Formats: sequence, structure tokens, C-alpha cells
Amino acid sequence: NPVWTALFDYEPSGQDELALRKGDRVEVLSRDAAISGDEGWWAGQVGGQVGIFPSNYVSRGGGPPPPGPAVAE
Repeated sequence: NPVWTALFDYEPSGQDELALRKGDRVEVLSRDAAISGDEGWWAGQVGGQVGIFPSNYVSRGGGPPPPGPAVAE
């Protein structure tokens, strides 16, 4: 299990979503949508809580992510 780092705060919109704070070390349990329930969301663990969170909210080492395509809403 690789441990990624949170780039931003994330406030959950439900009980299945994992709250993130910038700097959190996140243990990534599954990058697969068959587990997370949604493309682009991963399953992980922080502080003994497990839940899903957005994959664009973490980076391998906590520095800026690889330069490339953004997300629309």
C-alpha cells in the first residue's frame, strides 16, 4: 500500500467520503472504481478512518502534481 499526500483540504459530502487536510499521509487502499464506486475517486485511510476521496487531491510525495489536463464541474 503506497502512501500518497493530500494537496488540499477536502470536506466530505457524505459518510462514505474521507475528510482530508493538506499534508495528510493517505494510505491508498484501491485506485479502482470497482471498490471506490466512481471513476477518479480512490479508497484510502487516514487517522484510522477509511473512505473514498478524489484522486486529484493527492500527490505521490505531496509536491505539485504532474503537469496536464484539469477537471470541469
